[PDB]
Order: sequence, then C-alpha cells, then structure tokens
Amino acid sequence: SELQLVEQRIRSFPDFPVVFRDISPVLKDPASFRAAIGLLARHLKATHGGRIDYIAGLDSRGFLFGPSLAQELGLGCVLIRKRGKLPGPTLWASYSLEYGKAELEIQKDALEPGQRVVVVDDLLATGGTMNAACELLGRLQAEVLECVSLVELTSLKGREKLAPVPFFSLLQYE
Amino acid sequence: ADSELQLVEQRIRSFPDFPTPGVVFRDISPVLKDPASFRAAIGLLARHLKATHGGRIDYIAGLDSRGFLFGPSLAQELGLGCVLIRKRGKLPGPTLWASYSLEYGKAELEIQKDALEPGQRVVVVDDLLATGGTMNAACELLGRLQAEVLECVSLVELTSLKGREKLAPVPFFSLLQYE
Ligand SMILES: O=P(O)(O)OC[C@H]1O[C@H](OP(=O)(O)OP(=O)(O)O)[C@H](O)[C@@H]1O
Ligand SMILES: O=P(O)(O)OC[C@H]1O[C@H](OP(=O)(O)OP(=O)(O)O)[C@H](O)[C@@H]1O
Ligand code: HPA
Ligand code: HPA
Ligand SMILES: [Mg+2]
Ligand SMILES: [Mg+2]
Repeated sequence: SELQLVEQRIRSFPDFPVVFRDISPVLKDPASFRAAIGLLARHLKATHGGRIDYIAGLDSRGFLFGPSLAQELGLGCVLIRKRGKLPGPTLWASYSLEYGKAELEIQKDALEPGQRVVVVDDLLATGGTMNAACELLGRLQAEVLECVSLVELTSLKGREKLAPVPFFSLLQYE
Repeated sequence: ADSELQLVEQRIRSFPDFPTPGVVFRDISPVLKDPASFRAAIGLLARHLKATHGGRIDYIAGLDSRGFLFGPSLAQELGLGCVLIRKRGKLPGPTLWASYSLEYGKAELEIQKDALEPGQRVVVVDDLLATGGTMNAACELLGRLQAEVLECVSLVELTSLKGREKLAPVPFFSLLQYE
C-alpha cells in the first residue's frame, strides 16, 4: 500500500539529539516520496476543495515537502524561515520545540489579509514550531485552514496545542 | 529567450546590504510563490540533466536549507531519490563533516555515512552559487563516500564571485546569471 511505502522508510535513532524519527529514507526512495506527497495532496483536495491559496513550508525539513505538495496542488509555496534568514521587512515569533528553543520569521508581504494557507512540516512533536508558524500567519491576518506533517508523535500532544486548527499526519508514533 | 527561463527570471528579487553591507541578496521567494515559475525552474533543470546524463544518475543531493526547496522536486521529476547534506549537528547517526566559507559567513556541512554507496552517481543542487564554498564542501563530502559527482546545478549564479571556477573540474550549470 501507499501508506506502507512511507511507513517502511522511517528509521529511528534512539537518544538523538528522544527517539529521533529520521525521514531521510522517505526522500531517498522515489516511490516512498511520491506516495507521501500524493497522500497529503489527496487529503487536502478532499478536505478543502479549492479553498487553499498557498502552502507554507517550515524551515528546514518542511522545505523538503512544502514545494512538492504545493506543486502537486497547483499552488505556490510561501516560506516561514528561522529568524535572520529572510530579507526585507519581517515579523518573527519565538518558541520551544521538543529538544530546544528557536524563532521563526516571515516576510511581511508573504500574504495578504484573508488569504488561505495550509502549513506543512515533516514532523509534529510538541507542536511548538507549528504553533509559532500559525501565530506568524495570524499577524498577517491569513486564515490557517489546516496543518499537516508526515509524522506525528502522539505522546507529546502537539495536536492539542494546535486545536482547534485541524491537523493531519500520515504516520503516528507514541 | 526561452519563455520558460523568463518565468523564472521575472520572479527573482534583490535586496541591497542583506545580511551584511556589500551583499546584494537574491531572493528566490517569489519563484516558490508562483507555481508556474517554480514549475518552469524544475523542468528546465530536469531537461538539462536528462540531456547531459541520459538518465545515468542515481541520486540528487539537496543542500540545506534553500537547496531543500528544489532537490526533492527535481529528484521526483527525474524518478530519483534525494539525499540530504545538512548543516552540522542536524543529522542522526554516523556522519562526516567539513568546514567552509560562503559569501557572507562560514559554517559546517555534514552527510550521513550511509547516504551513498561507493560509485553511486550524484548531482548536487542548490538554490544559488556565489563563492562556491557551500557546493565545494558538498562535493568534498560526497567524495569521502566515494560517490561520483557528475554535476552541480543551481537556479542562480553570481558570476563575479567565480564560484564555477572553485568547482572545476566538476561541471556546473545555472539557469540564471548575474554579476
Ligand atoms: O513539534 P515541535 O516540538 O516544534 O518539533 C517539530 C520541529 O522540530 C524539527 O525542526 P528543527 O528545529 O530541528 O530544525 P530542522 O527543520 O532544520 O531540522 C522538525 O523539523 C519540526 O520543524
Ligand atoms: O556559493 P556560496 O558563497 O557558498 O553561497 C551560496 C550558499 O549560501 C546560501 O546558504 P545559507 O548558508 O545562507 O543558508 P540557507 O540555505 O539556509 O539560506 C545559499 O542558499 C547557498 O547554499
Ligand atoms: O523526535 C523527533 N524526531 C525527529 N524530528 C523531530 N523534530 C522535533 N522532534 C523530533
Ligand atoms: O547574494 C546572495 N543572495 C542570496 N543567497 C546567497 N547565498 C550566498 N550569497 C547570496
Ligand atoms: Mg523543522
Ligand atoms: Mg543555502
């Protein structure tokens, strides 16, 4: 099955850097990658029809899926970057993730008020990163339709921190 | 010009003195935001690589982080897997790393020791070539794994910084060139 093609390509590294779920094998197997993008695209098409304006990809591992998913849906991809990386006027927000702290940034002209966005990242843990991205999109007055990822770590309850924003993952681990 | 190249060129913006005085920053963000532009970029790079290597590529290597924006899409377009070369400290398991200089700083790149087997054929992709330091480091790590680096490609090339000369004799190709 398609989902199995993705599932078979997650490898785990205990005690890095925590059981680190490595998405690398998904990228390295063209069949696995196409299955992951296809499943995500199919989901978003079915759930939001044609109400999506842009995909937003989260620096850095989110960059691996964002543009491909956007392309599969005939949509542009906007970039939400680690602070200090984007040129021109920006907004930023600080946050905590599973194994540290960071800050995200977005260009002020990335989106206009009301525009509809789906945020994509590789993996959802505590939900801190995804929430910060939602906060930034919020300051631009964009509407966040949904957040999605390849992997979700259910024990960390990231889904709860995003509620009531819908969240969808292809794979779940405790 | 090729109408396809024009869809990419018209979506590059410039910012003076970011992130430090003297740098003219080429912002690729509009290319990603315009699906037609992004689509053209990937197609142009794929077409070049098919014509130049006749399908004899095993993997595309994408360079953290703006290289990640093009690597997987290009790989997919070619029916290929994409391997990651990351900023040091980000990849799990046994790794190799190398220090380098880029146009406006210095850093360290890293690759997993099992990313590639000896003799496997790779093309490296990044968003922009400036001094060539980043791509050179990637090539150095790929060489440690005994990978054959066939070519390096980017969307943008800043010709005054002579990055291409630093990569020689590894072939290089860019869609767009600016001084
Ligand atoms: O749900 P959370 O607890 O926020 O964790 C999830 C985030 O952590 C990782 O990013 P990281 O900051 O390691 O940077 P990277 O994307 O460059 O690996 C991962 O790629 C997610 O973005
Ligand atoms: O030819 P060079 O002089 O090495 O410069 C080009 C490199 O520098 C930039 O990366 P940066 O280190 O800014 O990180 P990013 O990819 O995360 O933006 C750019 O994305 C290239 O990777
Ligand atoms: O446990 C994890 N595994 C992989 N990536 C991550 N990003 C945040 N937490 C994790
Ligand atoms: O001048 C630049 N612009 C954009 N990205 C870059 N990465 C290195 N130099 C540059
Ligand atoms: Mg991340
Ligand atoms: Mg870079």
